[PDB]
Amino acid sequence: DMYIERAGDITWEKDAEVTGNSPRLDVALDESGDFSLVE
Amino acid sequence: GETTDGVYRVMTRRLLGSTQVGVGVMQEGVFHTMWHVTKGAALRSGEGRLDPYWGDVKQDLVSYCGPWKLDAAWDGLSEVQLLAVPPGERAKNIQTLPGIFKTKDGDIGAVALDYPAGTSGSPILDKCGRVIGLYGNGVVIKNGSYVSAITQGKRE
Ligand SMILES: O=C(Nc1ccc2c(c1)CNC2)c1cc(Cl)ccc1-n1cncn1
Repeated sequence: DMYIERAGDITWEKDAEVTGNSPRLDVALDESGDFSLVE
Repeated sequence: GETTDGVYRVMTRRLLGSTQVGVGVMQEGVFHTMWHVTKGAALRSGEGRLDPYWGDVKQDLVSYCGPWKLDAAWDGLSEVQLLAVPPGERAKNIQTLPGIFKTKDGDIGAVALDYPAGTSGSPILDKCGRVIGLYGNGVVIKNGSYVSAITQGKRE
C-alpha cells in the first residue's frame, strides 16, 4: 500500500540554481505512453 | 487526511524499508501524479484514503478525489522551475529554459535535467508559481541522460 507525505509549498524561488540545456528532439509517443527518439 | 495544497512524496512499504516511488501535487482537494508512479492504485494519507478519479496511460497522468485541476501552460519562451523532490533529499527549485519535443501531433516543452526515477511527478512551474506540467515522462538521449516532457493534463 502506497501513501503520501508533504514535501513543501509550490512557489517560484528567486536566485535558484539555473542549469540544464534546451534541446530540440524529434520524438514519437506510443499507445503505452512511452516516448522514443525518431531519426 | 491531509489535503493542504503543496508537493507530496509518494511512498511504498512493499519493497525494502520505505521507498519513494514518485511525487505529486495537491491542489483544490485533488492529488495529481503520473500514471506510472501508482499504476492507478489507491493511496493513503495518514488514516484517510485517496481513490483514483481520472487516469490515462498515454498521457501518463492520474488524478485522485476529483478531476484534473492543473491547466497553466508554458509560454514557449520563458524559463521555468522544476520543483524537484528527490528520494531522501529535500525539495529543491532548479531554474531552466526548456527545449522542444517535436511530435506528429504537435510540439511539447521539455526540461533537460537528470533525476532519479522516484522524482516522477515533480511539478514544473512558471514565474507566477502555477503548475505548468509534471516531470517524469520523456526519453533517454545518446548521452545516457533523461530529458522529460512538460506533461500537462486537460481541465474539464
Ligand atoms: O522511468 C521513467 N519514466 C517512465 C517510466 C515508466 C513509464 C513511463 C515513464 C511512461 N510509461 C510508463 C524515468 C523517470 C525519470 Cl524522472 C527519470 C528517468 C526515467 N527512466 C529511466 N529509464 C527510463 N525511464
